[PDB]
Amino acid sequence: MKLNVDGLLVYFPYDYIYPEQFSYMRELKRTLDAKGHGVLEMPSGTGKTVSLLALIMAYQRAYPLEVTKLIYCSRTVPEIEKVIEELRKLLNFYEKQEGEKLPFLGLALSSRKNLCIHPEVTPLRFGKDVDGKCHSLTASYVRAQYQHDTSLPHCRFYEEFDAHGREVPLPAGIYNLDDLKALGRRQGWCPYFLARYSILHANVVVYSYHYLLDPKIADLVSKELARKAVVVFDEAHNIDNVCIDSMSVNLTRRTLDRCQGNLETLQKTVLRIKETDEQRLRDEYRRLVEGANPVLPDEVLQEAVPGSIRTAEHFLGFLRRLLEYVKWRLRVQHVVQESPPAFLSGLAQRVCIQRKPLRFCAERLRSLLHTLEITDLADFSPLTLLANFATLVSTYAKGFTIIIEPFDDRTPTIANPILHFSCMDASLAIKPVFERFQSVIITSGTLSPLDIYPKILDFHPVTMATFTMTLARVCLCPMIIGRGNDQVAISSKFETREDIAVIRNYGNLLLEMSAVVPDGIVAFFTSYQYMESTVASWYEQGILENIQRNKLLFIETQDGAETSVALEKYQEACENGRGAILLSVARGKVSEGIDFVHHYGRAVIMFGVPYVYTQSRILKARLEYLRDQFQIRENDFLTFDAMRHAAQCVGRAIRGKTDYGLMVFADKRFARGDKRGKLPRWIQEHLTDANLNLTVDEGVQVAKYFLRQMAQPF
Amino acid sequence: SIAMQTLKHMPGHTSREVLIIFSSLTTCDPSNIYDLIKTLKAAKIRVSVIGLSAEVRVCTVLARETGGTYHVILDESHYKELLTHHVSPPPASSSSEC
Amino acid sequence: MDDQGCPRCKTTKYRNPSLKLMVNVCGHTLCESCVDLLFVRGAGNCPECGTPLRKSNFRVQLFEDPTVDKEVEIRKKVLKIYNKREEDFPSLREYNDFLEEVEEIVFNLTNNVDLDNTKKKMEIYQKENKDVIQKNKLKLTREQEELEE
Ligand code: SF4
Ligand SMILES: [Zn+2]
Ligand SMILES: [Zn+2]
Repeated sequence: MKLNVDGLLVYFPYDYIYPEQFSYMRELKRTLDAKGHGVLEMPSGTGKTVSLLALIMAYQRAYPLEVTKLIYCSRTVPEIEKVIEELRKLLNFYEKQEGEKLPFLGLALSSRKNLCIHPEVTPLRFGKDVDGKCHSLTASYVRAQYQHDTSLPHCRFYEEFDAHGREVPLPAGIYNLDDLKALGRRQGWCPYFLARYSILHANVVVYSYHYLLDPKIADLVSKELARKAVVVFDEAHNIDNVCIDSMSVNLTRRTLDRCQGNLETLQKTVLRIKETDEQRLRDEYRRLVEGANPVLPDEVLQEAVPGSIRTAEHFLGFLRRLLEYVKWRLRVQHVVQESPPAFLSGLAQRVCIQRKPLRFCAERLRSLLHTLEITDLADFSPLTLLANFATLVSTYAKGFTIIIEPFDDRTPTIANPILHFSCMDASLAIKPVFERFQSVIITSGTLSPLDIYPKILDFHPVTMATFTMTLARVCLCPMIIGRGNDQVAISSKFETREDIAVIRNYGNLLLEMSAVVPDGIVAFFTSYQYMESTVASWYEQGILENIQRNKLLFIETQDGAETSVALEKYQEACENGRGAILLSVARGKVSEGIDFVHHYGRAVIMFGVPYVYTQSRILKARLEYLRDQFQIRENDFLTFDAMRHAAQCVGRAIRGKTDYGLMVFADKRFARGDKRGKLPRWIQEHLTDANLNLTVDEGVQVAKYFLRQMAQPF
Repeated sequence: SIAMQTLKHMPGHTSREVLIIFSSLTTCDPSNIYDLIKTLKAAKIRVSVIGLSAEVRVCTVLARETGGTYHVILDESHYKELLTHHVSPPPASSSSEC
Repeated sequence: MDDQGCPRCKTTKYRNPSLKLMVNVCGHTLCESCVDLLFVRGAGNCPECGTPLRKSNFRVQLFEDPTVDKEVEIRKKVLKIYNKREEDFPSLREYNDFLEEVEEIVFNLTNNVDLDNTKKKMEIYQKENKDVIQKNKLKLTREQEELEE
């Protein structure tokens, strides 16, 4: 299937493409031709990947100099595996068409914990542990000692990789993570480091955001080599939250105590090092005078001089002083306090800690800790986190804020206070990506309206188009139910949350919808506490028992183990004729991680508009700062955060292969024009005024009729 | 299982067929039905479900794997058509023997 | 306030946390109810150590670490010296070399004998007090006032 696109001719593996695919390809080609960053939305969970990859490959063939390589990022490794599968299929199709191999390379990066071949680190699954063990095995000290070949466990894979892969790079091919593990085992090399080197000469590289956003690890692999590369973020509508998380650092009392203990161990190790080997490790002082990774981005990062901290004892005392200041500032009991610049000024005044020497604290920590030949960085990780916070605060506070919480939420009195350093704008941390890369395409599904995104992230978009899925059959028939059998408002307001009548309306709607809907249904609440209250009310009444009789019921919990077990049983229930009703939370990690396909989550129920609690002070900074700068109304941003989350958690049923399914929102709030307008275009256009505010019974009847229509073949 | 018990001793030449008029989408069974699907395929018993007001996934896989056809009632008139169509003998496939 | 209690009288530290540490030349934890007990007898003597104090050597502090108390007080005194701004020296190394010497002086004063430090500080006094100490001392108020607003 060769498509004569306006720009050029583009190959395509599958037989047919919908008109929305034509629109997507033409808009994407327009953006690439303009060579300017832009944002676009496409409904389908699958199909967008293949269309995007095919268009990018064809554009690379036409203008190889224009685009050096493609950097395609996905939320999670299980998801990016499907992307690499799609890319492998596309490459096989193109190779068959051409009749011969071409110099094209495509690979996926992942954590050493996810992929590795060392038996010692295999049993351990905790990421910091894998990082520390690998650092110990690959340490420059361990490398030098391996040169001596003394009796000590040395990781042969990295040494063999240094010997061979340095000389010879991999010719070409596509390697999934699992297949790359096998390749590393066969060749006695690192599946991780081999891909890391291939990044220098790779046409396509795929990895999650935290490999491309956080300055600590993103920069090293996203160096200026890709000066003009097509960087693409997929389903990255929750990009602001992750970009903020890449900067926010949380300091707790337990973490601070662990830091103090680690610092004591550091002092003891320094004394032992002084008595054992002093001159050779003191040479570090000379190289320092000449002049865990830094959290400072490219331009913000500075390397002039370490500062007044030039020796191990001096640096240790500096950390002692700063840790004492943080300890006392956290121990203070008072209302939540915000102080972005005042915190730095007060630190400098109270404990005599100048911001310039504080700036290089984390970098000097890395160097000095390397000198100590520690067993691993896992033990001292809390100290490195505190150092990253210490350097960040001295680095900048213009678009940041230090929040102190002596008392935690959900606890009238708790002896574990927490100090947050949550950011307020993601533009600060995502600026390097936009500036360095010629164009970035934020391709997303279920995207809340694009107009806000340029305001939140400071960039000038080239194209702003919303693509609506078009099929010969109406795959999706969304509806909103606001009126119950009692013709009573069913809004899940904070003041209306306690309403037993509203809870009863929700329970009856779920009962009837489970009675009619086929096997497999997922209901998303607004919070764990609200879900528990509704479940308890239904349990006190007889509605819950009737729901249990009609279909099996499963519930989500904060604990990941129970969540995984419940979802595993839910899948089997969906396969069998019992069916299942999975209650979950919109913010729950399960909602974002899981993907619902044919005969999975057939009818997506949304109980109440997803709104975060109006007491969490972090969102207060994040929101009022957005009001002050970029001029976004607080209500506007709050409703945007609700609609984007709802679209994220309701857009799964249309994953791909044209699998029918209905999305019912049991809240009259969605019927409001603002919510409908902010809803994604593809869902909204299907939505109509006739079914906008159906009663519970009317919604059930129309759902039954729509399921009848979708049951029959094409 | 009852149908299989009765049809197991039936002659090989005759075509053993089952038409499940499914009404309630739920299926509470003592044992997993996917295992029974294997025995049904081994015994070459055609099973063609006719669902009512539901596109049941387990019955969809049952029908397509066992060789039967799956349908859902659009209305009473279409129900008449479905059953009248099922009246006629089904074509013999490769697994079928005479 | 998180400390288990005073080495001698660990009752207030449990009943109420209002008491705050009192810094001394001994770099030595003390509590007000215990400061009265020191005033009654000795009048400026550490109970266990017996370190003499001119007038009670008492000042309010809220840092549980006595080493941090001593280090912070010594740094407060030292900052009065070597307060010249960085831009006064065009040399790249000299920006932080003098700060290195300053912190070395602080660590020296914390534990080792301070006689050499005092003699050196007299030497730096004779030169700095003329221009640099006065100028930076006067400019401290200006810069602090501008920074506060
Ligand atoms: S050096 Fe390679 S093989 Fe050894 S632990 Fe690290 S990633 Fe695994
Ligand atoms: Zn006392
Ligand atoms: Zn004492």
